[PDB]
Amino acid sequence: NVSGVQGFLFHTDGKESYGYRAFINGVEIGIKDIETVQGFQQIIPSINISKSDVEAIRKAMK
Amino acid sequence: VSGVQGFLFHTDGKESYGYRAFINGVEIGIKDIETVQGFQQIIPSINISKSDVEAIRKAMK
Amino acid sequence: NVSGVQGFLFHTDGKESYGYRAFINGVEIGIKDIETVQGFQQIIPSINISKSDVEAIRKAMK
Amino acid sequence: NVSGVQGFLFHTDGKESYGYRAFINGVEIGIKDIETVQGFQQIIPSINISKSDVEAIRKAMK
Amino acid sequence: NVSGVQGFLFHTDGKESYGYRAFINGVEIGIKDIETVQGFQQIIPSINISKSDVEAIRKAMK
Amino acid sequence: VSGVQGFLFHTDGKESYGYRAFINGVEIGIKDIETVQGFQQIIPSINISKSDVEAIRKAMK
Amino acid sequence: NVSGVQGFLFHTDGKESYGYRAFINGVEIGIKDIETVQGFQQIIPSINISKSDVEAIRKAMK
Amino acid sequence: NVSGVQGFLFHTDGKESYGYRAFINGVEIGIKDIETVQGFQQIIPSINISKSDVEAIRKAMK
Repeated sequence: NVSGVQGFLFHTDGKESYGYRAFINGVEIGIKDIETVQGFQQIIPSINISKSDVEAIRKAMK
Repeated sequence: VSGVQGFLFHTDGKESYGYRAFINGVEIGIKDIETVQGFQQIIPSINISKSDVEAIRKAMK
Repeated sequence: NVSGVQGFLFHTDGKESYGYRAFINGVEIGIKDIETVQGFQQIIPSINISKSDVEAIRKAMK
Repeated sequence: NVSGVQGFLFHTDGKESYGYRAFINGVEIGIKDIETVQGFQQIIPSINISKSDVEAIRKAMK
Repeated sequence: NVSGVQGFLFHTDGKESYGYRAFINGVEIGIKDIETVQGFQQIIPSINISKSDVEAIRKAMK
Repeated sequence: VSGVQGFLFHTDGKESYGYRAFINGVEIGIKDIETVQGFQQIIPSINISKSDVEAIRKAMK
Repeated sequence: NVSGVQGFLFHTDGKESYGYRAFINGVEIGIKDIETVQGFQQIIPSINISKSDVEAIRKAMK
Repeated sequence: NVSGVQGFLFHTDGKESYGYRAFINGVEIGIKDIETVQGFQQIIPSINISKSDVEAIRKAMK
C-alpha cells in the first residue's frame, strides 16, 4: 500500500539468463543494476520465472 | 503487494496435465518447475482433478 | 484476496447426497472429485447445506 | 473474509418462535434444516432477534 | 464486514428514556425488545447518546 | 463497523467552546457529557484550540 | 480509517521556522497553537520538512 | 496507512550520486535537505535505485 508499488521482480537461474526484470504497477521493465534489485526487494517480492514461461506470464499480466 | 491474484493447479491422479495457473483471471500452462516454485512464493498451489478443470474455468471466467 | 477466489464449498451429510458443489466468484458449479474438494478446502470455506435449503441459498447468492 | 457471503442468521428464544432465518447478501431467507444453520454458523454470525423487531430489521437491511 | 451490518445501537441513561434505537446501514430504527439489543450487541457497538443530542446525530448520519 | 468516521474536539485553553464533533463530515455541537462518553467508545477525542477550529473546518469540508 | 482524517503535520527545526502546518484530506492548513498540534499527533503522523522542500511537497500533494 | 502519502525515497550509493529523490503520490521530486529525507523516512520506504535504472522506474511509476 504505502510504497505506491504493486508487482514483483523476476529472473531465471537457468542456463540463459535474461537478467532481472519487474512488473511494477502493470508495466514490465528491465533492471540493469543489482543495487536496484536489492532496493526493490525491500518492497516487492522477487521470484523465479523460467525464460520459456515469461511469454505466458506477460499475457496474464496484460 | 505482488499485483497477482490466482493459484497454481495440478492433479496427482492418473492423467496428469502438468502444472497450470490462473493469474489475474488468465489461464496459462507452466513449462518449467522453476516457474512453479517461483509462483509458489506468492500464490497458493492447489490440486484440481482433470475432470474438474472445465467447471473451474467456467467459475474463473 | 491472493487466490482470486471468493466462495465456499457445500454438501449435505443427509440421506440423499447431492455430492460437493461450490459457489466460486458467484458461479455455482458441481465438483466431481475429492481431490478438487481438498484442493479448494485450502483456499475457501467448506460448509454443510441441506438439500432442501439449496434453493434458498441459490436465490441469495444470485 | 473469503466466503463471498455477508449477513447473519437470526432466531428468537422468546414465546413465539419463527425458526431460523438469515440475511445473506441482503436477501432474507428461511432455513429449513439445522444442518444448514450449523453450516452457515461456520462463516457468518448467528444472533437473536425478537419476533417484534424483525420488521424494523428488514427495513434497515433493504 | 462479514455481518453485512454497519452502525450502532444508542440509548440514554438520563431521566427520560427513548428506549434503544440503532443506525443500521444508514437507516434509523427503534428496537422494541432486549433480546434484539443483546443480539445486535454481538456485531455492532452500543453507545450512549443523550435525548437532547439525538437530533444532531441524526443530521450527521443523514 | 460503526459506520462513523470522525472525532470529538474541545479545548483546554482559556475560552472553551465545550465539546464538538465531526461525524461523517458534518460538524455538530454536543450538549451532554453522556454523548461525549458514548462517542468516545467509537471515535477519537482530540484537543483543538479555539483559534484553529476555522482551519480544521476548511480541511474537513 | 475511524478518524475521517488522512494526512500529516509538518514543520522544520531549521533556522527559519514556518511553524506547524498540515495536509488534512488533501487540504494544506497552518496550525496556530501547540494544543492543536498535540491533538492531531494522536491521529496523524508528524514529520520534518525543510522550508526549501515545502514547495516540492505541495506539488506532490496536489 | 493514515498519512495520505504513497511512494518512496530513492538514492544511489554508486559512483555518480543524484542525491535523494522521491515519488510521492505518483509525482517525482528532488529533495534538497537531509531533514526532509529523515521526515519522510518516518512514513514511506527509502530504497536504493542505481542512476542507470531511474529512467525505467519513472516509466513504471507514470
